[PDB]
Amino acid sequence: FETRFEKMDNLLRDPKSEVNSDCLLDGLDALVYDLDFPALRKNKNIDNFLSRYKDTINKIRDLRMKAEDYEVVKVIGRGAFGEVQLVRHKSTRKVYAMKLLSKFEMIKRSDSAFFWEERDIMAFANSPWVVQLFYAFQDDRYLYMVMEYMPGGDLVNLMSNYDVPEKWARFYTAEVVLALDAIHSMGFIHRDVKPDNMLLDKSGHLKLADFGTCMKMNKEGMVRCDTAVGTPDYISPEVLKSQGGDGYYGRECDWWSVGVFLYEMLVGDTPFYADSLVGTYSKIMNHKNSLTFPDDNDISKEAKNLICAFLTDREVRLGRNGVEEIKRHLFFKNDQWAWETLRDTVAPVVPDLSSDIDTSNFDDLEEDKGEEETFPIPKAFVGNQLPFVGFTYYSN
Amino acid sequence: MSFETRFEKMDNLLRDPKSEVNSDCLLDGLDALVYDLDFPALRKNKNIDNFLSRYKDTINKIRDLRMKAEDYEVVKVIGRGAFGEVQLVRHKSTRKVYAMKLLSKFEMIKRSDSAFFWEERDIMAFANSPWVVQLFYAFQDDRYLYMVMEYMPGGDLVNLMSNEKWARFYTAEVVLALDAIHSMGFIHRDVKPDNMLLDKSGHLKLADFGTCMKMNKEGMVRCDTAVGTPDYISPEVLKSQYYGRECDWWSVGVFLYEMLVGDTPFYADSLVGTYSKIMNHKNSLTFPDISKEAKNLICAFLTDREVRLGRNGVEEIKRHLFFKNDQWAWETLRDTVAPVVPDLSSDIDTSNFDDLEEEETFPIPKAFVGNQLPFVGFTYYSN
Ligand SMILES: O=C1N=CCc2cc(NC(=O)[C@@H]3CNC[C@H]3c3ccc(Cl)cc3)c(Cl)cc21
Repeated sequence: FETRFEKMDNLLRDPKSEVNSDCLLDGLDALVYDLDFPALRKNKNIDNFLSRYKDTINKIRDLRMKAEDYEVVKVIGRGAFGEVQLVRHKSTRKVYAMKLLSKFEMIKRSDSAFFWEERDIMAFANSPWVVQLFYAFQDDRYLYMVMEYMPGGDLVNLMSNYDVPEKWARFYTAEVVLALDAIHSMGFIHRDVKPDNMLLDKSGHLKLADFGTCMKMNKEGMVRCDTAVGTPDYISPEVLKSQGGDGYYGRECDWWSVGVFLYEMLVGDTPFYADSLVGTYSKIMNHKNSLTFPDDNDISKEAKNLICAFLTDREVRLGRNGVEEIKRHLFFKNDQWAWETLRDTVAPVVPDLSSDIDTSNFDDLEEDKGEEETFPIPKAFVGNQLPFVGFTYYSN
Repeated sequence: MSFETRFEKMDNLLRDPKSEVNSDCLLDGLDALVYDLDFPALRKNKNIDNFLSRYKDTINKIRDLRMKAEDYEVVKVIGRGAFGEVQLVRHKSTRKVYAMKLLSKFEMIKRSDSAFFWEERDIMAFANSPWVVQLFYAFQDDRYLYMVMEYMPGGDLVNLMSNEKWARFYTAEVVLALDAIHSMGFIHRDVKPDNMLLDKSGHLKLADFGTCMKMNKEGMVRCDTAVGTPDYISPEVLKSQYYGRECDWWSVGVFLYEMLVGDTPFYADSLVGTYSKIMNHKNSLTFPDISKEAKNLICAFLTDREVRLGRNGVEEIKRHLFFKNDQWAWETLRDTVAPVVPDLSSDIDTSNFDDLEEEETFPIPKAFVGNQLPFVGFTYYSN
C-alpha cells in the first residue's frame, strides 16, 4: 500500500522532476494567462475559474521570483532569441548574469524546445567547466535564466585583444577539451562549439555558456538528428550531410569544432572562411583539400598534427574513440600545468576588474526592452504558455 | 515586501488547506488540463501536443498515487440524490469505513448550477464539530467528485419517523447543530429530516449543505432564488422573487410539527397549494392537544420573519419553556444518551437505510471547452 504516498513526495520536491513544487504552479499560472482574455471569459467554466484564482494567482505572482526583483545594469549580450544582462538582485544585492528569451520569438520561430536541454545542464551540471544556473522563471513574455556572471568575457574577444601565443593556445585548448568531456559525460553532444560560447570567470578560467543545441546521445554514443546546427565556420561535415534523413553522428563532431577553435586561435581566421558563406559550405566538405595554411610556418609540428587530426573525416578523427587519445597527444605535452589540475593553475589572462560589475570586457549595447514582438489577443484558446510550463527552477 | 519576506508568505499558500492554491489544488489544475486537452481534435495544436508530450505519462502516474476512487471497496448505495448518490465503503488499503457521496460532473454542468459543493466541502471538512458530519477526503476524476465522510450508521431522522421527551431532545440538538453553522457565517436554507443523520450513539449531525450560503458581515444574505424542500421552505424565501438566518429556524418549527404530528404543517395533495399554504402561515396553520410548550414554540417559529423566535440572539429560543427539563442540559445534551441507540451488527450494518437499486457521459469536444475547470481545487486530503 504505502508504496505510493512515499513515491509521491519525491516527485513534489525532486528538482529533476517534471511536477515539483514550482512546476505545478507554472501550469496553474499559465492557465490564468492563456484564458484571461475576455473573449474566453464568455465560457461559464472559464469565468467561474478565473474568479476562484485570479486574485490568489496575482499574489502567488508577487511571491515568486519576478523579473522586478532584479536591477538591470547593462546589456552584456544579445542574440537572435533574446539577450543576456548583468544584474544585481534588488533584495540580496547579489550580481548575476540574466539571459532573457522571447516567448514570442520562440513561438514565431520554428523551434522552442532548445532551452530545456540548456537549463537542465547549467543547473545540474555542477562543474567549474559549466556556467552555473541559480534561478529560472517566466512571465507571459520572457524566460529568465539567472547565472553566475562571468567578468572574464568571451574568447572571441580575447582574440580581438591579443595575439595568442602557442603556450596560451595549449592552455585554452586543453580547458575546452576538458569542458567538453564534461558535457560528453552527461550524455550530451554540444553541437555549437566556438569562441562565442566560451566565457571566463574572475580567475581567467573558461566555462561554456550556450547550450542552444545540446542533444542527448543514445545508449551507444550516437544521435539521430537530421537538421544542421551551429555556426557556419565551425560546423562539421557530418552535420551538414545532416540534411534529413541520414543525420546520424556521435561525440566526434564536437572535436571538429575544437580544431576550428585551435585554428582560428593561432592563425587569425577560420580554416574555412569565405567571402560568401555559401562557400564555407563547399570548403567544409573539402576539408581534405580546402585545408590551406599560412605559407609562413609560424606554428608547431604538434599544433598542426593536432588540427589536421581533428579536421579530418569523421570516420577517423582524433577522439573517434576515447578522449584519452586527444589528451596524450604531443601538442599538449608541457610543464606548467597537468591535466588533473589545469584549472587550479594560473590562466594566461586574469580579470583586471575594477569592481563586481566591471563590464569592460564586454562591448557596450543599446539596451532596448520590450521593443520587439507582442503576442496577439486570441479569439479562443491557443495555450501559448503551455510549452514553457515547468521551466521555473529555484535552487539552492 | 522582501526576498526572504514573500518567500515566507509563499510557503503558507502551499501548505494551508483553506488556500485555493495548496499542494493538492495545484495538481488538480495540472490534472484537469490534461483531461480537457487530450482529445485528438485539439492535439492538432503544436503547443497542446508538445504539452501532453511532456506530461501525459507523468500525470498518469500522479493519478495512481493520488486517492483514486479505485482505492475504495464499494459496499452498498445507502443514499441517492438528483445529482449523484451516497455510498458506504471500506478503504481498500487501511480497511477503514466511510460514507462516500459522489457528484456528477456531467449533470452538474448540464444542470444550470455547479457551485454549491464548495459551501459543502468547506463546512463538512473544517466545521470541527460533533454537530457536523466530518469530511476526511475529497477528490475527483473526469466524471465524478467524491466526498469521503464519517459514516452514520444511525440514519436519517425521517426514517426514525416511520418505525415529547423524545422531540425536545432531537429539536434541541438541531437547534444546537444549526447555531454552529450560523456562527460559521452560514445559513443552511434547507432543514429537513432528510438532512439529519445519527451516529453510532443515536446523536444527530447535519449531512447536506448544497444550499448553504455565507451571510455578509450584517448576518444578511442577498439571494433571490428559492431553495430547499417544499413542505419546509419559509415565506421570505418564496417572496425571494435579502434576508438572514431566521429562516433556518422557520424550518425548525416545521420539523417539530411533523415530528409530533405526522405530516407537515402545510401538506398538500397538490404541492402547488403548499405555496399559498405557507404564505398564509398565520391562517393556514391548522392543528389536530400535546403540549402548551410545544405549541408556544411552533407558532413562534411559524411566525412572520420580521418576528420569529430568534430574530436576534438564539439564546431566547433556548430559554423558551418547551426546553425546560431534567434529563439533559444545553451544555451537555450530547454527552447524555440518545432516545435511540444504534443496534449495529457490525461496522457495516446498513439496516437503518432502505437498500436501493442514465448514464450520461460528456461529449467529445471539437475545440477547447474546459469542462473540468470549475472543479479545479476540489481535491482535499485532510491530515
Ligand atoms: O556572463 C555570462 N554568464 C553566463 C552565460 C553568458 C552568455 C553570454 N552570451 C553568449 O555566450 C553568446 C555568444 N555570442 C553571443 C552571446 C549571446 C547573447 C545572447 C543570447 Cl540570447 C545568445 C548568445 C554572455 Cl555574453 C555572458 C554570459
